[PDB]
Amino acid sequence: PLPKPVLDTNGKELNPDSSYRIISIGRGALGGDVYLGKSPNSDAPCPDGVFRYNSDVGPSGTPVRFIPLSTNIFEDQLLNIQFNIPTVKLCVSYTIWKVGNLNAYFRTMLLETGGTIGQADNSYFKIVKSSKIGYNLLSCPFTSIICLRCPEDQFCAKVGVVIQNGKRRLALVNENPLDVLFQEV
Amino acid sequence: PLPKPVLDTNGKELNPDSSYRIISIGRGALGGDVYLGKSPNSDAPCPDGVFRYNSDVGPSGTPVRFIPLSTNIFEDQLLNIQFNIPTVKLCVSYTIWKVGNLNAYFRTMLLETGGTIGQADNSYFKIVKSSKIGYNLLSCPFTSIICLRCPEDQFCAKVGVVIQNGKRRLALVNENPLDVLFQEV
Repeated sequence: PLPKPVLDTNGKELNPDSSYRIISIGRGALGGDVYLGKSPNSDAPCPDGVFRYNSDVGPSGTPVRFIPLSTNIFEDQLLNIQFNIPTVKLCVSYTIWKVGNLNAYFRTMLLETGGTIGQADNSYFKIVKSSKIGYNLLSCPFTSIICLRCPEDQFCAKVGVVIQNGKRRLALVNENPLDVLFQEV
Repeated sequence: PLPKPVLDTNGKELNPDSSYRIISIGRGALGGDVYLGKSPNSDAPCPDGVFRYNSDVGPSGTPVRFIPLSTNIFEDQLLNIQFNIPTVKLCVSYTIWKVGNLNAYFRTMLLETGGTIGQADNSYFKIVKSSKIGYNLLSCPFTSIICLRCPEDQFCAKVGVVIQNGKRRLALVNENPLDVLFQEV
């Protein structure tokens, strides 16, 4: 059993030195790239929400970069995700992806920025092959806590979308994971 | 396979109509009952921390009551826990047990009050037989989220103690679960 690499839209394995737009399998109105947006009800001084657009006919996504434990980006392995964009002095800390506190209204955790690299908190994700088409993102929060009899004592969950203030907000879901591709820039 | 009931210190199955002190297997200085205390750094207007005393030679614990989905309190089944004590008008809401947000310093979630009954949030626990002596409490937060390939798609973890401001604070742990007994009142 050897670790499978993750590929971009062009077949080339994923570079930790490269940046990628996270684009959806879905087309037109069922499409829209992942981007960094302002959560309607956040008190953060920076944009701290991970959203996707409502249609793929408009702005492109905010590019990201992946940070493996390793030197290689493989499927089903813990990694960090980080928006790769210039930022005001104030907001330089709000680019690393993480999963937030339990949101009672949505009954799940939402994806936000303000995470940290290489630490056993809420900032670890995985890339895996989707059951339908393409790739899924997984969130594995609480790597510091033993999940009893779970795969490698580890709580993991699929990443999807909820609608928050009429925008597509990425969040942990049970069904309809966001099927995505990675388009190098 | 039939569901096993949980017993008090006297053998009698646990009543939802009764109250119990949660007492430790450990004796003297390795002992101390669970109680409702004030978290040093909480902004709650009420006491909202689940602690245990430093020694069993002192005050007794704060009594609790258990609220099964069922009508019966069995091992390995989701239930709510609630301190059974009179309260000021202001604090009547802070008696139901729940697990808090991820605490970065302790790298785990701490046990607090302010939970809710019969809802798929952070307020569900389990009673199970300890691996060493007696019973363990389990926290199963996020019952609304599918834990991938986990026992019944469910993240659960053992309840132990961290030391916070020199007090024993109950919290999710990996080793040394708090071994407890239930002493009816």
